[PDB]
Amino acid sequence: AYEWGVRSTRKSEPPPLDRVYEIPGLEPITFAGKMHFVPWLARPIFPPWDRGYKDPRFYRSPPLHEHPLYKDQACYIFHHRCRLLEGVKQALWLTKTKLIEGLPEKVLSLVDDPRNHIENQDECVLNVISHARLWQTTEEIPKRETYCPVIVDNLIQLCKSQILKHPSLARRICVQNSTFSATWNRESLLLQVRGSGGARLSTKDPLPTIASREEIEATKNHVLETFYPISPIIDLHECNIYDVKNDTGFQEGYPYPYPHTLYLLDKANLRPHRLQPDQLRAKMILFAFGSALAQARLLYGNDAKVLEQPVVVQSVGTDGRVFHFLVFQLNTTDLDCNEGVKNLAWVDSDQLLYQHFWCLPVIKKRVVVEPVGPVGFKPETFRKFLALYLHGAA
Amino acid sequence: ANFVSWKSRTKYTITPVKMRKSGGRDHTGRIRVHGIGGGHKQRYRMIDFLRFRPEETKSGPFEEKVIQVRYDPCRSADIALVAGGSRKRWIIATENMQAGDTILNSNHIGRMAVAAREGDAHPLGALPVGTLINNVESEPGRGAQYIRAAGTCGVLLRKVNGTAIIQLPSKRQMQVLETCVATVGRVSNVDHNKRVIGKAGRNRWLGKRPNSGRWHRKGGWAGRKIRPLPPMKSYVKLPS
Amino acid sequence: GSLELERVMSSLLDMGFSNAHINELLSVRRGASLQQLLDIISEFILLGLNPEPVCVVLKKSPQLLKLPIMQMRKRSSYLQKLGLGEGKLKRVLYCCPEIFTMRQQDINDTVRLLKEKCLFTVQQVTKILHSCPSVLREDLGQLEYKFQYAYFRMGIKHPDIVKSEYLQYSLTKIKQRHIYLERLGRYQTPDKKGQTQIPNPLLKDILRVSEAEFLARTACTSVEEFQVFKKLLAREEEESESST
RNA sequence: CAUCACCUCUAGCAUCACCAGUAUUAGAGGCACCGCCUGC
Ligand SMILES: [Mg+2]
Ligand SMILES: [Mg+2]
Ligand SMILES: [Mg+2]
Repeated sequence: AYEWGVRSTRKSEPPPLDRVYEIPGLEPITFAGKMHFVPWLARPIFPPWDRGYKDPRFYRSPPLHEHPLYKDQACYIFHHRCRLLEGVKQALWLTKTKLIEGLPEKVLSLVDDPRNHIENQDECVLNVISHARLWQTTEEIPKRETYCPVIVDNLIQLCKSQILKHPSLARRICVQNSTFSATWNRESLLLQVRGSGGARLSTKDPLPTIASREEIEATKNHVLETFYPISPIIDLHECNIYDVKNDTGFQEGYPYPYPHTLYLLDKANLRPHRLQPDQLRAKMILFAFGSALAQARLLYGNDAKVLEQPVVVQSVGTDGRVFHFLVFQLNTTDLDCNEGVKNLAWVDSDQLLYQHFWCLPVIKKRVVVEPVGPVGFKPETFRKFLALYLHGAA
Repeated sequence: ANFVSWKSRTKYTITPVKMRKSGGRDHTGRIRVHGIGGGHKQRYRMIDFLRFRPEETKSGPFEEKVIQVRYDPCRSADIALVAGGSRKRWIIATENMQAGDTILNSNHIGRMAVAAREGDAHPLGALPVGTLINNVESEPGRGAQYIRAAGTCGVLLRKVNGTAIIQLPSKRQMQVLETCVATVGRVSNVDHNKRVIGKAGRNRWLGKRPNSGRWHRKGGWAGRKIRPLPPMKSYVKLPS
Repeated sequence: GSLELERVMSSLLDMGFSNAHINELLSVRRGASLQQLLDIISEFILLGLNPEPVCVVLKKSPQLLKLPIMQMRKRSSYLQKLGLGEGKLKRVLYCCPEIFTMRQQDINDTVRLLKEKCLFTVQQVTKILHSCPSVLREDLGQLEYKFQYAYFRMGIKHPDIVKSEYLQYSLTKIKQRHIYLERLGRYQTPDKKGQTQIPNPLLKDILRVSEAEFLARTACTSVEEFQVFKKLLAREEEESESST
């Protein structure tokens, strides 16, 4: 085959040893005693050298097989930088869940009455969008790495002003720089999810179950779709140096142990660096599954069976303009087999908060065609965001 | 000159690798090929011309699903991103290839011929005679080097005693072993030669510089002078 | 034994050989090894030669079968390299059966002389070899003199030489017919610009036409007069070689 | 002068230019788009 790397760019072969070394019983005369190179003397053979002390600035790790946490069986790690090839379809198979389009009726019924709506809700969301993309910084057109997080923090802050109507919103906080770990098997495949980044909405009370007992038991007839020839572990970090360990991210005694909602941000200026809408929802499902799986293992031990009290974890993923909503319910912890009880996941895809934003007026032939401000604002999108935040408190 | 080739990467990846232009200059720094310089910057996308490359943990025939067929600046033809198992790699796309199609890569030579599908990779010993082929290799394990350009296609003229005659696009016959892996069908961008540059500016966009302005009286026949023999030297030119 | 006999007949069946030819191919060989016989047969098939011409050429000369396997495979690679293949090689074989036996450098000098000394195009070289296979047998010096005679003294350009089959004809008859026409005044040597006072007779009229008919068409001279010229020209040519 | 367009010539192939390319390609040249007419 065609080898990669031309021989000129590779390290050159060391010069052939002087023929004085090939004669037995003959000590070569080298320049090792002069401590510098000369052409008319033999090249000495230096023995390998060790520093003799530990220096952090010049440390060299031992070979990979010498690492203590080295296992022959590979463990596939999914993190924030993993981009699944099949998107949701690949994420559904790893987590052993059934996809349900649309948010649950109970969640959406919370904001169905006008009593739970925010006063001047339409105006408040427009000012949040306008501030994020126009008024935020001195520069005329802020980059996406700037307004993507701000536009979400303000919406959470806007939804956090409803404590007057609902006193139950005082039992939740927003944790930043939170991580979690979750390990399980899928047909003799050791998988691990290490979520990080974004906002983790924590609550003192677990989210109530969404699906009834009969609805959960109806998942046994459902069969996971396959995507041959593409392997389920494609685009995953296959690492042989790992540590099987479950971690909820917090030590025992944390006042807010139960995760409520995970907020994921694709704050990348470059389009290639931003996850696709199909891939972003795949990241949400695995992180929602990973956060819920850690709670199940922490509370119900490290066994594998159908949970008596299924755990519900929500997730909202946004690109700053397009919003994705997910409600994941963990119904089982025995994922090795493809049969039996399967988890449920309610997903809303491609929810536009606004079609486009003009940071400058569009003047054509001295006529202002498009004024500054959002275009195609949909207030219905924010209602879904508000319903998820009001879940467990109404 | 302190010239170091950009072709230093040793691990295959689908990530576009930034490459630096040469301008027709060799490692010494002097011009060795004229008319090369400038143009739009390009990133090289490594192409796996060995279609039958089973994974480390796998062997034998395997299948790949096409993800996307896109434009490649380096080559005339288009390329396709395929995924087989747990890996993704670039291959040369055929004329009829779309996102979602499934291609087959095998090294099996059956007793009888098999239905040849465009884009699939089968050995020359299992392909019907006359079928258009592309991306052929001289010997097994060598990799595709011939019939790479856009729209090019070879002809399986005959197969005798474990060897096959391949008609190259230049209408020249080539004899290679029947175990060489080839791709069925033509290459993408069939109408590539039907393009019109339009203006002299677009040739400078492709990294091609204008030809020398010197009037070269030399040529294939004009520059080379047949030496007249002494008997024929008298009749070379006659006044009129 | 049985398998060797089975594969010989089976292979010929695969290549479309007639039943009569298969039996003849066994009769053609004289002590040749069975697999070596197959290799010689298969090598000709590799070059695109049809089974019917394959039997004919092997029938005339059995020396092709008794050849090293390496030499013919090396030669067949060289034959296809220069543009000889199916159809074209058929003409060369019966006209020049000595092509396989002759040394490689003998062919190399012949083609290189045409390409470099004679400045013939590679496309034109293949046509000459396909049409005129006597070039290989011809000596390099005599061939080079024949080409430059038409180019300079006659004024014929490269494309016309290839198409008119000029190189196949004997040099002596070219001298006799051309010089007689030149002395008759019917043929005018092109000047530096290439113009001619009178349109020169076409090369097909000069050489392809028979001697008796050639005189009537263009020379307009009796048979007896031309005979005296040939003896006169031969004496001049004989003195020319001695003088030089 | 260069210039798209056209035309001629050369080349069946890899680990420093051409090229990490493969005759719908590359190089060496002529002419100066296109359209009409013409050689063969
Ligand atoms: Mg030019
Ligand atoms: Mg010029
Ligand atoms: Mg000019």
